[PDB]
Amino acid sequence: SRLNRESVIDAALELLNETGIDGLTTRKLAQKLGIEQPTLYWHVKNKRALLDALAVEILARHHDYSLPAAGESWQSFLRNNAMSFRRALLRYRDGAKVHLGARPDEKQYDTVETQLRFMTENGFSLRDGLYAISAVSHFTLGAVLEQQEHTNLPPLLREALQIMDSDDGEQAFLHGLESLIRGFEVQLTALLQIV
Amino acid sequence: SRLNRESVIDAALELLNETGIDGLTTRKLAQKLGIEQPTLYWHVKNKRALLDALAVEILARHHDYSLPAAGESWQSFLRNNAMSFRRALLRYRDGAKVHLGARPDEKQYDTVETQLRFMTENGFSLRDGLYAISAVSHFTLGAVLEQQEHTAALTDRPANLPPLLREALQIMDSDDGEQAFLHGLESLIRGFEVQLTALLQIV
Ligand SMILES: Cc1c2c(c(O)c3c(O)cccc13)C(=O)[C@]1(O)C(=O)C(C(N)=O)=C(O)[C@@H](N(C)C)[C@@H]1C2
Ligand SMILES: Cc1c2c(c(O)c3c(O)cccc13)C(=O)[C@]1(O)C(=O)C(C(N)=O)=C(O)[C@@H](N(C)C)[C@@H]1C2
Ligand SMILES: [Cl-]
Ligand SMILES: [Cl-]
Ligand SMILES: [Cl-]
Ligand SMILES: [Cl-]
Ligand SMILES: [Cl-]
Ligand SMILES: [Cl-]
Ligand SMILES: [Cl-]
Ligand SMILES: [Cl-]
Ligand SMILES: [Cl-]
Ligand SMILES: [Cl-]
Ligand SMILES: [Cl-]
Ligand SMILES: [Mg+2]
Ligand SMILES: [Mg+2]
Repeated sequence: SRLNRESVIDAALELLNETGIDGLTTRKLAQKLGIEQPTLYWHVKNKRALLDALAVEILARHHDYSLPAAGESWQSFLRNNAMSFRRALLRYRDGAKVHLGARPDEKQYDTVETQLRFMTENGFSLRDGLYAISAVSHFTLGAVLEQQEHTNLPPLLREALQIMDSDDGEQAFLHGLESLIRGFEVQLTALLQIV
Repeated sequence: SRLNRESVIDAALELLNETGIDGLTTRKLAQKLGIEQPTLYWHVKNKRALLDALAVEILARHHDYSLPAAGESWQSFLRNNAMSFRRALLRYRDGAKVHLGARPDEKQYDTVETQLRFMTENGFSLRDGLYAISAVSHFTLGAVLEQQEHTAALTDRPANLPPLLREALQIMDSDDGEQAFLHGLESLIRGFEVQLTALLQIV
């Protein structure tokens, strides 16, 4: 079939959903595309290059709250950004593991720069804005990964696992997300006061 | 060599450090131990069973702050517990990935039950106590996984930059992620406290 970048990514994402990250291979990608491996090699040099690209394209296609709305608070931005990031990570099997494989791509520079600058324009030092942003990202990746890799008992644990199965993990995520945001606000608002 | 449980695990952890999780195999374990594959199979059925066991043993051996001290605040417990969990996950190559491959095994049940009961004995409902312990777990595992997968990716290929990102990467690379971790940990804890203290008040 067609092997422009867009069609290769389409096929890879389809395969990802079928196999998972570990079972995804360039050999199986070649098969899905109806092509010989050396043909695929001209387009995709190895699994790592493939995964680097998927990490970028999954956000490009499906993470629609990368940027704050005009006039939006930093609190509401981190919240909306985290929900959107989570949704994008959940969209494909082992999506969180696909993301972890890499740091911001050149295609993502402008976006992540704007995110960092936005936090600084709302009172954070670059360092404290970064720590906020990284905490949200790491909490969210953790919440998603635990979901994805889960794809006699004592009483509380029993009922915990009962609770922690009630939904897909969204409840514990949203609650933790609020705790995180409020903790950041307490820090920022204290200035030089002992807090 | 010796193939009691403790010895198989010792050799597997040693191998994990050598190869990382993707590169660890039962074939390579057999070689390390000086035995044939069907011999190893009697002891260890497959890679998954092996990893299950590693995930448990890594915590058993190296996660020293599983339980609160007598009289300890819930805040201080979560702090000390997270620091310990992080250290244990960082101790072996791809440790967080090894951990993620499972939920509490029987041998852990009682530790985690004691953790949940302790939160409830300090004013949390089971639900809110669990959300707290979970958020700590998720934040910590995410932070370690990013650090470890970043290490792995670098040995496959090298890593222009806008100024804040540059500065942010220089800041992130200045240690192993510990500063960012400890700062985010305090934010999370204080957020839990604010929520707990509110009771039924709008907050
Ligand atoms: C600022 C930053 C970010 C990310 C990141 O990995 C990163 C890093 O690895 C080193 C230094 C800085 C950053 C994100 O992954 C990302 O997920 C992302 O790419 C991203 C994006 N592309 O829109 C985000 O939404 C951000 N958000 C989850 C807080 C976060 C931003
Ligand atoms: C409560 C709980 C925990 C964990 C966990 O995986 C889990 C789950 O998968 C479902 C429901 C509840 C839990 C932990 O992994 C663990 O890391 C853990 O086993 C653990 C331990 N065994 O000591 C911890 O220290 C805990 N801490 C990091 C918050 C956390 C506790
Ligand atoms: Cl083509
Ligand atoms: Cl294209
Ligand atoms: Cl595309
Ligand atoms: Cl491959
Ligand atoms: Cl707003
Ligand atoms: Cl939606
Ligand atoms: Cl023996
Ligand atoms: Cl033994
Ligand atoms: Cl042992
Ligand atoms: Cl194997
Ligand atoms: Cl204390
Ligand atoms: Mg990232
Ligand atoms: Mg766990």
